[PDB]
Amino acid sequence: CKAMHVAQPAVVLASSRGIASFVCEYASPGKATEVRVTVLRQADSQVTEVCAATYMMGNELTFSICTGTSSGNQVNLTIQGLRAMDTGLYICKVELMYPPPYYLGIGNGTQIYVIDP
Amino acid sequence: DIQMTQSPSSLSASVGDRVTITCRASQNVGTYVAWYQQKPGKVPKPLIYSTSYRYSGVPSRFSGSGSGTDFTLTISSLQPEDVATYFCHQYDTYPLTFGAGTKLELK
Amino acid sequence: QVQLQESGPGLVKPSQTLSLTCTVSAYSITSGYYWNWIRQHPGKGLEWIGYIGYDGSNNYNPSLKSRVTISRDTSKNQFSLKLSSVTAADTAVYYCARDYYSGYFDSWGQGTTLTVSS
Repeated sequence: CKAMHVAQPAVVLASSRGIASFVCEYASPGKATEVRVTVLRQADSQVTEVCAATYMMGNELTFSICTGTSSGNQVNLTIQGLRAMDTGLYICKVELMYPPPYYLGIGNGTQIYVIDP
Repeated sequence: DIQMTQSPSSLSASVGDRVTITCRASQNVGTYVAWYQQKPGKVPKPLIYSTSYRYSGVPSRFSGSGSGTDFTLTISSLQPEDVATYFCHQYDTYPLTFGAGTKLELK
Repeated sequence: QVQLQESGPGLVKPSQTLSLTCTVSAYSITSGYYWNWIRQHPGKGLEWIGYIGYDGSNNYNPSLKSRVTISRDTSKNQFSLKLSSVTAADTAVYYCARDYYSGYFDSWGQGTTLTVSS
């Protein structure tokens, strides 16, 4: 419905293990009660949900692949278990539910490159 | 409450300068700070929200900076239309508090 | 687009009850946002009086909790301020502004000017 802006880095490298952590900051209209954050994979011109979490108070964000906690405007995200096939464009989608109204923010994408040893 | 101390109280500047207005929060508020432009005898107009994002329609010369307790509003290239009074504002903890205001003089 | 227009008496004698109405158009109070009242003293900063939400919920500044009542008329799309036992310290320019829950003031009314004089 109503929209807000989501910023995230364009390119992120993995570690040898498969650690790809980035920051997803959203231009919040204000301080919200329920915020649902979602990570989306555009690897093959197709969308696949990866993370999915929601918190109904201040900074109590607790997510499987995704380890990460939220700090106000910025959610600190980490993705484990990345193979070279996991390479793709990851979109951080932020939904703030309550209080009304509904604000939706779609990030341009974080291209994560993963190789394997 | 939470005190937002705004400096300078009033300044003088010529067109083309780069002016910085500071607003020091007595307690940490994170990124929940906004900047408003009140023109002489006019309505306040929101410029900067989430401490770094321009309101829809704000010219690019306006930029918001700051982290934690210190916040700055920056005009890259000053213009005649920008002569107004600028206020900072928290939205992390009720009650909501503003700054004392900073007034722009054409030198 | 969302428009807010203040309305009220020019002057208020001391110890009266202050009444202003903020007529909102192009958006409905009950849908979702928090609707605030703001005054600005001559020569000082901006003071936040309080809000009323879509939910009917109220919150006022602890400075002005006892002297302030903010009420709304759902049919007319208005939300009003009631400030009682006024003093000369209440001479100010009164604004009504839209808001998200603890957020930036998305829209402002033109603001109305009120003078506490005898």
